[PDB]
Amino acid sequence: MEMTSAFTLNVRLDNIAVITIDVPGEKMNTLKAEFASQVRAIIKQLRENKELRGVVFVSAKPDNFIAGADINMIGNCKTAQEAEALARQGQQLMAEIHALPIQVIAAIHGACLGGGLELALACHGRVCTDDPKTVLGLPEVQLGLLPGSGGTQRLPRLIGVSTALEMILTGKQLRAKQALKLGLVDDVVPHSILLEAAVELAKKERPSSRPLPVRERILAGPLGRALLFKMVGKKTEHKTQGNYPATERILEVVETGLAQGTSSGYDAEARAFGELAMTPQSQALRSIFFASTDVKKDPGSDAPPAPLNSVGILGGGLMGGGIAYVTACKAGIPVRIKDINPQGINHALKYSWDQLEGKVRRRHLKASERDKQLALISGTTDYRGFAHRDLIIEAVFENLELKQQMVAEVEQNCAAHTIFASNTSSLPIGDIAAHATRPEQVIGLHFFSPVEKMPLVEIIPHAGTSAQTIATTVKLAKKQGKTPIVVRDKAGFYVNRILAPYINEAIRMLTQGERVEHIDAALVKFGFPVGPIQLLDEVGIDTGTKIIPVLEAAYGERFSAPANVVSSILNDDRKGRKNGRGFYLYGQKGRKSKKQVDPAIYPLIGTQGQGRISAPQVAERCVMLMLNEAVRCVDEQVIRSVRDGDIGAVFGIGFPPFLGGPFRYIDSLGAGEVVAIMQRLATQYGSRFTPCERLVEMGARGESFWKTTA
Amino acid sequence: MGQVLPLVTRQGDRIAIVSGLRTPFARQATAFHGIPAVDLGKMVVGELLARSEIPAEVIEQLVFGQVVQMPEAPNIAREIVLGTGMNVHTDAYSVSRACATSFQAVANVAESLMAGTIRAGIAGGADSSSVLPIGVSKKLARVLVDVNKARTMSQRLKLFSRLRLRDLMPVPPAVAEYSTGLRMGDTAEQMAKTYGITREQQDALAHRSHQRAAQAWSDGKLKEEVMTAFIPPYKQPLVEDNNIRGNSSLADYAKLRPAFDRKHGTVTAANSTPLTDGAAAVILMTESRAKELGLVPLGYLRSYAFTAIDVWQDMLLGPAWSTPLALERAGLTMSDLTLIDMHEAFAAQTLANIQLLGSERFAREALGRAHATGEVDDSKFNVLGGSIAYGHPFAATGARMITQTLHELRRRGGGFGLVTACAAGGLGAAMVLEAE
Amino acid sequence: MGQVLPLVTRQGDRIAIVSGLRTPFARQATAFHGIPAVDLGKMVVGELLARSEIPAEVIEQLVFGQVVQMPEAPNIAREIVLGTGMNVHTDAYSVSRACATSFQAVANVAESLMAGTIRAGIAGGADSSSVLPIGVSKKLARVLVDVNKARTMSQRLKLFSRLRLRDLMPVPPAVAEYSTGLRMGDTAEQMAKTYGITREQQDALAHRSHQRAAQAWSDGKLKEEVMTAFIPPYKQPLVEDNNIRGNSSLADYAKLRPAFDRKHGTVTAANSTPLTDGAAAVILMTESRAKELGLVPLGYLRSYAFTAIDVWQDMLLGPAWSTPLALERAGLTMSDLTLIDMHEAFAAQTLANIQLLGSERFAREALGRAHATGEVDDSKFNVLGGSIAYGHPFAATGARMITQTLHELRRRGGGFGLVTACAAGGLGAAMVLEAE
Repeated sequence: MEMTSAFTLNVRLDNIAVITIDVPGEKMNTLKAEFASQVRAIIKQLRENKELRGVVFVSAKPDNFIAGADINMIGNCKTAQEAEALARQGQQLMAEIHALPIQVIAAIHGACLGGGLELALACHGRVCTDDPKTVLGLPEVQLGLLPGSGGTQRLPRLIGVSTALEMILTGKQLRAKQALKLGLVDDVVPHSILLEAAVELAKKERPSSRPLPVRERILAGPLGRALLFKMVGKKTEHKTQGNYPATERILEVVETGLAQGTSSGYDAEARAFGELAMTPQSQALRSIFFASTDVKKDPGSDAPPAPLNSVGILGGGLMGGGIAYVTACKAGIPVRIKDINPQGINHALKYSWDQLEGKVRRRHLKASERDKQLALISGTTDYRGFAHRDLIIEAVFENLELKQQMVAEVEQNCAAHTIFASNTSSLPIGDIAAHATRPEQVIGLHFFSPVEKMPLVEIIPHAGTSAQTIATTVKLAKKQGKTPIVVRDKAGFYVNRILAPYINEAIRMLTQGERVEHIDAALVKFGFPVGPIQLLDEVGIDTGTKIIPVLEAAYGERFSAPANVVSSILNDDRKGRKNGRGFYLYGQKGRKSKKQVDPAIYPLIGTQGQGRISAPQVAERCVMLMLNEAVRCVDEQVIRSVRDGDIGAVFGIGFPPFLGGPFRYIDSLGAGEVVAIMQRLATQYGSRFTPCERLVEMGARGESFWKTTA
Repeated sequence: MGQVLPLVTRQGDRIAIVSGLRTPFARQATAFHGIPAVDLGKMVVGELLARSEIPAEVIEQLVFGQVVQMPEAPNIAREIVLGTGMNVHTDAYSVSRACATSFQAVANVAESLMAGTIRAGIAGGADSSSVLPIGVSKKLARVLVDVNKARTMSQRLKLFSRLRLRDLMPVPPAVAEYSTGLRMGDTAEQMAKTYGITREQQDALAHRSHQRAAQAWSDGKLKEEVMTAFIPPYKQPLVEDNNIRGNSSLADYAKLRPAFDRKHGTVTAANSTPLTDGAAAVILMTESRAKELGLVPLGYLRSYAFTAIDVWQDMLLGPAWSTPLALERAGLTMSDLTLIDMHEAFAAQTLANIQLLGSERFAREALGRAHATGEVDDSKFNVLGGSIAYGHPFAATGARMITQTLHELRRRGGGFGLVTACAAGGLGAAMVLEAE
Repeated sequence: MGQVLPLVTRQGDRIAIVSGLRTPFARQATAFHGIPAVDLGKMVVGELLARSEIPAEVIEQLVFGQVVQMPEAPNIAREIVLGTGMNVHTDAYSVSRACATSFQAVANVAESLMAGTIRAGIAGGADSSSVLPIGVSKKLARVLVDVNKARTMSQRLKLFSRLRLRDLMPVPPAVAEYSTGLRMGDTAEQMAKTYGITREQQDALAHRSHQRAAQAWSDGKLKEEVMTAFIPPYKQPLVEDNNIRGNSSLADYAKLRPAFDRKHGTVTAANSTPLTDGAAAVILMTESRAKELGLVPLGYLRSYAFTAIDVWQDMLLGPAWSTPLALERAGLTMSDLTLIDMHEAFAAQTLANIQLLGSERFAREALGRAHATGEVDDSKFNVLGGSIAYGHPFAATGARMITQTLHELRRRGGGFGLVTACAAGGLGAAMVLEAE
């Protein structure tokens, strides 16, 4: 009722108090400034009565117990004062709670992340349900933050120094079964008797009289903690490349809490919020977090969708099996596979087997449910049984007439309800439809390198496409754990279009006598995962290059790579990991260590000159072509929204998340200031670095693409 | 109606039959090696449901059965629902009847479907001849019971002092009867001997069974009843049965040693069907349910009959005994009966059935009937060959014949089919089919 | 329309129950020690034919379902005839459906003589907990599977290299579900915790059931349907069940530690069925032929129902689900139900059933019925005790209650008897009995 907030106190006949957390607004249970003050009033009322013996916390919400702190609440912070003051008030909040002498019990069910475990660690005892949705973790590092208070000093003292550090850093998910084994939760109980099982635990005489010992007490003390921190600090800085904050901070704030007491960790983590809460990386990760959540909530289309329960795929091999596995194993929707060659179905079904049952070797699951997952994947050589298929996936060669022939026959050999989906490489969707008796439900997806690693797909409709088809196709990605972006139907699309100059410029700068090892390391230190050549070969040289002439014939010659040297790689059996020989040594005979590239590509390359260009210059030139294509592509509105343009690039190619995104980078670097530094490159190298028309427009007058609030 | 009985339900609906499916048959070692019988029934039911417009929630009861059984999970029907995608509210139930388990399953489905408790069912069976469960010696069956009930360690050592001799070697399987001990081929020889069948009088039925089936595969007429098997190893699929050898000449396999007698064994391995692995599944429902959901039934069902005889001699005369009972219960005759289907598990014996079904003496004294049932025309007898070709899965040859019969009479555009099979223990089956 | 199923044959003759008999029950490791369940069925059916003075050759089908089967004897029904004086031409087969094998045996035999394919049936069951078909570990079984197919003597030594001292111990028997692993005591406890069952009223049911059964035996009312078992040693006959503790107190019941949930469990050995061995046999005749041969039908058969439920939670609500279906098929109501009987597997699950049968909420949403089933009057509720008394021999539980119910309604007016029983795997059984 806007005054009850969520914390409501209730005392049963026995000397215990049951606490419910029912947020009057959104379903998820968040934390605001008003909860911190009202719970102190509640606990003050709880302190005056001496008759009680224990307290139990109940979710009182089928969705979650407590989700965590509200991200917008951190966003309102302006200077280090608010971050520390919020940290300062957080420390006393649990310290007042922890100062209670009677037993404090928490019943965990639903979700418990970030500030959720703050209450759990502030309670002497905790019980959690065996329902598979409950989980404990600290997803603060991915937001450019760290746990609010106590997490870096009391949890290592409670769960172990080695155990606590990785969860804060890796931000992994801890399940109910392994929670009891590690020792964070005293007992796991069914949800039906969650509250009743917490009743007897509060009655226990001992709040803490015999703490559990540490089997890893070997390094406890100062003998190995510094050695551990030195190694993991070296381990962290190498994996994080040094471009991410709040990485060495965790080690320091954990060190100060463990070494000279808990109160020292209080100030350091409060001090950490003074800088880490207000950080360009922190705002970058908080901005992409809001952007990523927005697209998931965004349904892509407006018309209500259409039923989709039976899935057909026309093509097996390897790529065709990728969609079927995601459609069946993850989404729990039966899939039928049709091919003209049983070996195509054989490879796809076998490939599904090979990728699966690996967790079986890791004992993450049992074979009882594995058979059901295989039961949802079906292969056939005929069109029979496809009459009940709601959606069909085209996963075969991109010959237009072959696509036109199959789309006409599948229209002939299926019901009108089934809609058409096409995984075209470069052919237009409307051109693919052409002679289609039912064009209004023809849509085009665009998958990539194996989709169990690629986290998003494309929604590519043509001129005639009912909004129901977009609604079905966009919502298709959501249950698949993919990010759906509605893009304009243009040659080269959006992600494929912008990567063409990126691989073009890399090949152009490769041939002028530059060593690949140093330039590749420079580009990946910038924040880009995977280097240019290694990314280029494993995805398919022929597949990736197949769009470049389509890019060339559509927009211009800026996409063309130096001729007679890139094409020489194609007709030389040196076709990447798929062909068994390319660039890097792929045998991995150096004890599976970092192998150097094949010492035979350089003679085939012109490689005339020296390094010439500086390491920071090659990295930025790579992102300029990405941005130069990005500013040009969305200039004609190839992307529905700027956020979809951001999430299309920062989450599909590998733009540095600590930088936020493509136009996050533009706004960060003085907006039109970057417009100056590209023109000199244009004079230095060629016309490929000419500024975009509207980029000049924003650059000349002074503009930011995101008004928003500033 | 003193003998004829209609097969209509309480509501006025005849017992309809919908299209059926059959797993391809393969030898015990060329294919299907090492696979349990659990997946074979699971494999067919998964795709048969995902082949027509019917969902999995409509069926209320499943009746399967396997002649070769595994001690683990004795009720094979339950794990079929559990294993595949099926309603968890279905009435799982399994039967057991050698060489006619599917036949008994069909009858059990038919009898229960009429009472109104169940209106639609699926019938079939699974058989596997490569994972034969080998049992321990019976002496090493009480000792294991005795040692488990033993309390102290000293008692355990004394019990195994009795363990010696040839108890360590296992017990390989055999086909001799529990109370008769006949190998079902030794007694098949004396039916050939007593009724006077020569190796040249036979070995042409086997040839004409190898034929009309190799022609059937080449013509692709029985392409709808055979699935394309997928192997979890996924090396290569099998579409055509490997057992059939419809290329050898009749005078090529006539120079073979006898299998059982080896002295007067007028039957051999070539003219006798070999063991295979396979399964089948058919969709059964009443007429009222079938039409109200819009699916054409693969014909209908007229009547059924089973007759048993003492298992000591000529015990495969079940078709001789059961068949006339089916005709009188359906009120039919051999004259107005288009196409028949005999089990023909061996060369002769089945030929003796035509000899006996054409014999008035057998019907007058062994049956008490005024007249014999009559002779059968060769063309109306196993049009698509017989069991001497595809193979003889004991629990799967039941549903195999109905699917081909209803489909063949569908090509014939009417008529009344008839299927019979002989079984161990002097057991027999007889049904009268109607493809509308 | 009126979903009423009056059980009358094609001729209009209703199904009768001419007589019934039960073998007395005894605890494990007692007089009933070392006896295969096959022998119990043979012994009980031998005397019943003599008692009923009916000829053996008249009956045309036998069905016997057993829990804890012996893999050496797959089809018990055939060996019963092979062991007893039953006619060889008997057309018998065996079933297996949880603890309701007898109810399933009653169901299919009754519908069997419904269709006219046979003319007479006898139903029963037998199980024994004294002997266990204990098997070896599966991998150890697999080790012996591979050595049998080995051809080289030197290959045998290398193939037995995969061995361990952990493999040699046998697999002790258990009751946990295949796909769930929850014991029935775990099930019985979860209704007690969720719905709310106090031990005082739960043990009160056990005391009342014990006293009502003990009073019944002293009066000798259940003496005509309980024979006197003979043991091959012939040391002493057993005429009365030793399971019933007729001299007990509620204070004695309260000092039992919980077995399954030793923390909050509200069920003990006092209010739970123990392990007993026994058998029963009942003859099912249609009314047309019962009058023909001059026998009085010991009641009749009106309607039956089976309803399935989930296997993860609330597995013992079969009586809650199956009972309303039977009344509608019988066209009856709890109000006009002279005697009501249900399976008292546990006191906690029993009190929940009457609570749920008295729960309108459960009927309106879980069952979808307009109203609740009705009230269970304690006077007519398990007059001669219940399952917490004689025992739970698995197969014989279904047949035991019918004889006493028909005998008890014989001791009273006509009425309408009712029997319900829960089962594992979310299975339930219910039917309405006439008894004139």
